[PDB]
Amino acid sequence: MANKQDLIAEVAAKTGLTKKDSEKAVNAFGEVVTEFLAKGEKVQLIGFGTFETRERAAREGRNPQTGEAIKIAATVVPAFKAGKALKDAVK
Amino acid sequence: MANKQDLIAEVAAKTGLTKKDSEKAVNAFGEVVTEFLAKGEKVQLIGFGTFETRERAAREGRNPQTGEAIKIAATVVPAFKAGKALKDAVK
Repeated sequence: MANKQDLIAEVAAKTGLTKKDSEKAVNAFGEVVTEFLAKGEKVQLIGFGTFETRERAAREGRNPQTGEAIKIAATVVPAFKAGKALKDAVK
Repeated sequence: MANKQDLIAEVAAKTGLTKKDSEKAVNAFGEVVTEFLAKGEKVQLIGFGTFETRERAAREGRNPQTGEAIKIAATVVPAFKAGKALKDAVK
């Protein structure tokens, strides 16, 4: 499994940027996607995919230990829709 | 909707890197995630989320052209699992 440092070293190798500049850009990528989604804005990235949000419906159930009802409210959640290039690469 | 150029301008603003260097890093980010995923490896990015692949199981389906029952092969698809920080930002 790759971590952020593994991704950073490969970003540096692919671009010619230093590992420290690559790290700044990689962190900023995640931060920018986070901010657009926090503002309720979709982020479409040609050749990769689309980051967006979706409404996860309310759920109701029971605590198996107490028998008490648990109501989980409807919530906005992040979502990613892979583009063609990314789907083709993994299939 | 934000596109890749909108994201690159914000990566430049956040890091102090030129838009040209931000563009190189943003494109390399997507390429590195794609390669890891093409190798069947997961990429965990702390404070953002995890890119991975998942197997969609072989099943019985219907041929839309003939109307007849068919056997649909298992397929590997990309997937993204948002971390806590990203979920908290959008809720």
